[PDB]
Amino acid sequence: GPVPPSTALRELIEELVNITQAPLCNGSMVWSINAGMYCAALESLINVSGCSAIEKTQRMLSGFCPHSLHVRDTKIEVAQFVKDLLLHLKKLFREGQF
Amino acid sequence: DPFKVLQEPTCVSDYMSISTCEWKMNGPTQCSTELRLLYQLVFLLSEAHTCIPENNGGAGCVCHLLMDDVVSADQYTLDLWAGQQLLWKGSFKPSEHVKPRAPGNLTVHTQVSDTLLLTWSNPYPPDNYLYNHLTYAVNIWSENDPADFRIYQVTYLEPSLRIAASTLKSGISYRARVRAWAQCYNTTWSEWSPSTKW
Amino acid sequence: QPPVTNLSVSVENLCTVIWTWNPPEGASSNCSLWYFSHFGQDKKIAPETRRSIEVPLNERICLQVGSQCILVEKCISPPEGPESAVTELQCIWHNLSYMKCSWLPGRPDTNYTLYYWHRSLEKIHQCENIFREGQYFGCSFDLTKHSVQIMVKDNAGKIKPSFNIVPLTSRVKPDPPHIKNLSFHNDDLYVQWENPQNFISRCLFYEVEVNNTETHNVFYVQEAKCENPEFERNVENTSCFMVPGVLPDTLNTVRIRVKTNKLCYEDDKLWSNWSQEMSIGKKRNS
Ligand SMILES: *[C@H]1O[C@H](CO)[C@@H](O[C@@H]2O[C@H](CO)[C@@H](O)[C@H](O)[C@H]2NC(C)=O)[C@H](O)[C@H]1NC(C)=O
Ligand SMILES: *[C@H]1O[C@H](CO)[C@@H](O)[C@H](O)[C@H]1NC(C)=O
Repeated sequence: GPVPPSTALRELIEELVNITQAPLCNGSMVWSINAGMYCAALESLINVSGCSAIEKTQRMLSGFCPHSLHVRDTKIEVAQFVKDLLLHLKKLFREGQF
Repeated sequence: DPFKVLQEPTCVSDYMSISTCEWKMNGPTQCSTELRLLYQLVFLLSEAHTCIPENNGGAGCVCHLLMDDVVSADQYTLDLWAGQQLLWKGSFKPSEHVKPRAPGNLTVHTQVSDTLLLTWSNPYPPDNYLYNHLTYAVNIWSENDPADFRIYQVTYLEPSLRIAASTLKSGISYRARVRAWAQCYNTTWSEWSPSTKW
Repeated sequence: QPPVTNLSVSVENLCTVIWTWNPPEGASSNCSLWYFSHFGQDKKIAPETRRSIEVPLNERICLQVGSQCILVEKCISPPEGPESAVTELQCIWHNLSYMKCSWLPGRPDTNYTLYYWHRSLEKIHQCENIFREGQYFGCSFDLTKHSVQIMVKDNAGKIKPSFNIVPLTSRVKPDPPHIKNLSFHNDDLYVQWENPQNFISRCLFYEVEVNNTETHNVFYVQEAKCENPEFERNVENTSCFMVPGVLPDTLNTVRIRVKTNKLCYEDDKLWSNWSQEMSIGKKRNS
């Protein structure tokens, strides 16, 4: 759109930092991506059940992906999923990418 | 009655709770009776909502689409209901048309060194994204001579401004209002706060 | 689904605790071999017959392991002496050049050694640049642009070793910035400074102070995007702030400060040192 690109990801970051601060989401396990997409991170989250604490983030992630994963290997906790994603987006933010 | 939309519905978002959509029909109307505004978050797992529009000029109307919160990606299906008949199907991205809430609780206080201190309140809670990204504009002008004006630019975090009274007439009375915008979203300015005089 | 055979705990590097085991031996079935492991909390399901965790050893730690598609528990303990251990062990990555760690004693006359390791080091290294500031013992090693492991013990056993994992996205204290010039334009003061070497404005958060007898003013700026190419020079390694409502008739004195925000790294509230001061305006020679 007509808004600066940095601001999108900027918001995503601040939310995760904010969310990582009830810890988190009854611990429901999700498949990791241990790059690739924002979609991979999306389709592993929208599997969570009644954890509305992570709702906004899901919507945020769905904006990085245009309109059932690909290599189901491990399955960590949500908090550990988020904590791990957070510092990766930080890297891209320092790198000034997308 | 050829019911028609003479002006395509425009919309802006406070990026908090309320959005504002305005449109103009091709003739006088009672929207509280005739028009309905159905909007749905295209985060599909999500329910459509009805909006009861209010008259906005006897031939124009406005509705307020209530919301829990909003994020950049968020997008909405908009449909304008009469009756059953058409028309408007529309998409809306609150992120694209941010219209920040107006700042408030503006006062003036007398400090040492014959300096003046103006203060106001950030219209958002610390949790809200805009909270840290609001740069203000203070507008001080004389009523006597509206030509004798002054405009300041506030880019810091503390919603405050201190100036030297030596910049006033020492004589006349002044009115002053502030407004805000987020440079991070390239938004239109807010509404001017309730002007003060001292 | 029987339990896993012979769970083993091994410490790699400084504090990389590594649990290992063999499959359930035996069934065969068709339900594929799959493993789940707790903490004391920290849950994980995987096929691998091992789990590697990075954690301090200032306490005991137990992994329990099941099998599905009954839990076995093996644990590691630290070596102790416990009240004989360093208090308030802390590190800071200075300007992304060198790491500076300090500690206090535990509540004889004893010598401390600090060791450190991280991702790209063929050996655990021992720090040699020790220092003393009042009641404090400390070290400084070079570290130039993941996590770093730090432990400190005694030269002659005796004391319970003390561990510390430094994330490397926190504990970053940038060097102080440098004011490049002060200017006026119809009573708007413009301040233009230079951020420290290895930082881009985008990652920083600013504090400007201004002094006007006395009036200690201080601002907090989220972003200092710089766009007046008339009342500045432009080094584009440069950031700029405008202090409105100041008159040229008085002498204002300016300093700048900086710290990494919540993006890029953490907001550990680690302000750099103050910049050297720079003044503008009409003086008064009392
Ligand atoms: C800030 O963002 C605004 C809005 O995106 C930019 O204004 C747009 O300018 C382009 C041409 O540069 C026009 O085609 C668009 O119509 C404008 N956007 C809309 C939809 O209103 C503006 O250029 C940016 N301002 C700065 C200083 O970059
Ligand atoms: C002052 O006005 C603001 C903005 O309308 C409002 O949020 C706030 O509740 C008011 N603060 C006080 C103490 O009333």
